[PDB]
Amino acid sequence: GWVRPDLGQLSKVTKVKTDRPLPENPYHSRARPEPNPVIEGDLKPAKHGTRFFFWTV
Amino acid sequence: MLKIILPSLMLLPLTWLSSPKKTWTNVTSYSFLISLTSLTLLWQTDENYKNFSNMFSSDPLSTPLIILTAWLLPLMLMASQNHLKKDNNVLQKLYISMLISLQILLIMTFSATELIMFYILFEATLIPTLIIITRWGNQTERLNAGIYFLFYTLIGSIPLLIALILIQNHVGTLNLMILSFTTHTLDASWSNNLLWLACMMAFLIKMPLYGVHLWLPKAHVEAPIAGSMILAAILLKLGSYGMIRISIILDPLTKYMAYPFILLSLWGMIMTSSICLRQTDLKSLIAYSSVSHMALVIASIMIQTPWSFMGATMLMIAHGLTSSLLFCLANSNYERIHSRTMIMARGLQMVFPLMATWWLMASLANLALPPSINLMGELFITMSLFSWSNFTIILMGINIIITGMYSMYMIITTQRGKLTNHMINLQPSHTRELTLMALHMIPLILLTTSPKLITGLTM
Ligand SMILES: CCCCCCCCCCCCO[C@@H]1O[C@H](CO)[C@@H](O[C@H]2O[C@H](CO)[C@@H](O)[C@H](O)[C@H]2O)[C@H](O)[C@H]1O
Ligand SMILES: CCCCCCCCCCCCO[C@@H]1O[C@H](CO)[C@@H](O[C@H]2O[C@H](CO)[C@@H](O)[C@H](O)[C@H]2O)[C@H](O)[C@H]1O
Ligand SMILES: CCCCCCCCCCCCO[C@@H]1O[C@H](CO)[C@@H](O[C@H]2O[C@H](CO)[C@@H](O)[C@H](O)[C@H]2O)[C@H](O)[C@H]1O
Repeated sequence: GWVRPDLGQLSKVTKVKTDRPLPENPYHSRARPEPNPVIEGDLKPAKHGTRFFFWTV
Repeated sequence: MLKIILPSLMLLPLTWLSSPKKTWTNVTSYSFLISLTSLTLLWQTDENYKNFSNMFSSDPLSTPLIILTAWLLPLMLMASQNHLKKDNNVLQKLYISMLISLQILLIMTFSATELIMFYILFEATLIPTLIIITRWGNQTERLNAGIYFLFYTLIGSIPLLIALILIQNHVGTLNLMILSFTTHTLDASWSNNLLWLACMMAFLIKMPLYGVHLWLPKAHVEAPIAGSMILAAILLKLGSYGMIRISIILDPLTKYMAYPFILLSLWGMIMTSSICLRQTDLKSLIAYSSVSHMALVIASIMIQTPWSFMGATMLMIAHGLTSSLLFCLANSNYERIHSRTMIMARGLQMVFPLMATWWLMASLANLALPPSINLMGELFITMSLFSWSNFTIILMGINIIITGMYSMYMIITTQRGKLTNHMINLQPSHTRELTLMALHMIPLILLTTSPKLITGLTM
């Protein structure tokens, strides 16, 4: 009763059902290091201006 | 100060936009009216200095210098007017511009409230001054005098720039009031000794200190008249003004680091005074006279006593007016015989009796005749130097004797004896030449009646 698969059928991507648990850390990776904390606030003008030597503004 | 500065910035458009026949009248009229406005600084009814903004501020040290600068601009215009009459119009306006630019920078230099701002202005003055000496000087040696003037200053000034940056990288600021009220004693380590020389050699070269003074007799002997007037009257006092301002942050290293420089000044001044006895060039005799007066100013600042500062401030203003008067007088002969040799023209009192009176009064100011403020300086510097140590009176006694000889020898040689009768081109003194001398001498006499105005910070 065997039917030969047509052209293209063996190269299809099928879905397989299994009761094996899904691995969650397949790469055995560590914890990613924390990001540098962000700085909160709205911009205000620079205090006393550029503060460049004797320039006032 | 922006009411002394902005109107002065307007003498530049006024120089260029004025008519060819009005440039010299217009600019010299408004220069006087600018030196009148600078008298507002003298309205000091309290013990607090005038702070006008974050940039500028006037003290009892920076006010006499500021005013002397503003008053000198109209004087230099009249001095430069007869030896520029043959130049086309743009050259005159370009000469007037370089003199104004030197007055604007000099006023900003004395009114600056921060050391870095002082330094930049204190370096910018080389440009108009190098242009003046070189472009409008007379002899071939003016090219070598511009180099000597430019690179004595710059070599000394690079370490000062380094030291000023170190001060700010450590203290956080260069404001002169803050550095005064937060000054910390320095350790006597070998690094601070170099910080001291770094902060001082720039100003000690500009005085000039003995040894490193060969730029001054070169610059003077070849600059046009207004080049010598500003040099001898203001630019030398940039050194003195700087040392007073920055020596507050250098304690206690001045108690020992100063010995080499008190000794070069005290001994150096005798070497320079004795040179004036054998100096064959009249413009050169005065230039060494300046070196020997600034020696006392260096010596008195290095000992930091209320009297020594007071004497040096008076001698700074007194020398400013006196040396300028001498250079103008020597120029008056030079613009007749085109020779600087002192012995070439003799017996000039016979044909210039009035100009021979100004010679006598300038010469008497130079040898510090009481009660002129020239003596008050010399006298209060001697008093302080005596307290510092008692044997300095030996060297100051000598220098006072030599100072009489070359002052009168200057007068006896050129104004007395027989007339050099072959000089048929001795024209009568111009009204312009005589006004120039009256403008030097009248303030000097007035300041003697009111010495309070030039006692400086300590008194
Ligand atoms: C910080 C202060 C500001 C500093 C400003 C620097 C100013 C420039 C200094 C360099 C000198 C400028 O150079 C100067 O150029 C002018 C015209 O441009 C020349 O002027 C002269 O010669 C040229 C032709 O030879 C004519 O067009 C001119 O009318 C005549 O007066 C001067 O002979 C020269 O000395
Ligand atoms: C303590 C700090 C002080 C340090 C001061 C150092 C300042 C340095 C000044 C640089 C001087 C450069 O000096 C330069 O060379 C010599 C110096 O004699 C001058 O030249 C002059 O003398 C030389 C002799 O050697 C001749 O060849 C030349 O014809 C003549 O003009 C140059 O015209 C000048 O441009
Ligand atoms: C011929 C030109 C002469 C050059 C003159 C220049 C002025 C001299 C400046 C003083 C010498 C250097 O002064 C130097 O200052 C620095 C910081 O500024 C300090 O030096 C030290 O700084 C910090 C600590 O402060 C250390 O981490 C560092 O390792 C070290 O360099 C010392 O104070 C002195 O070593």
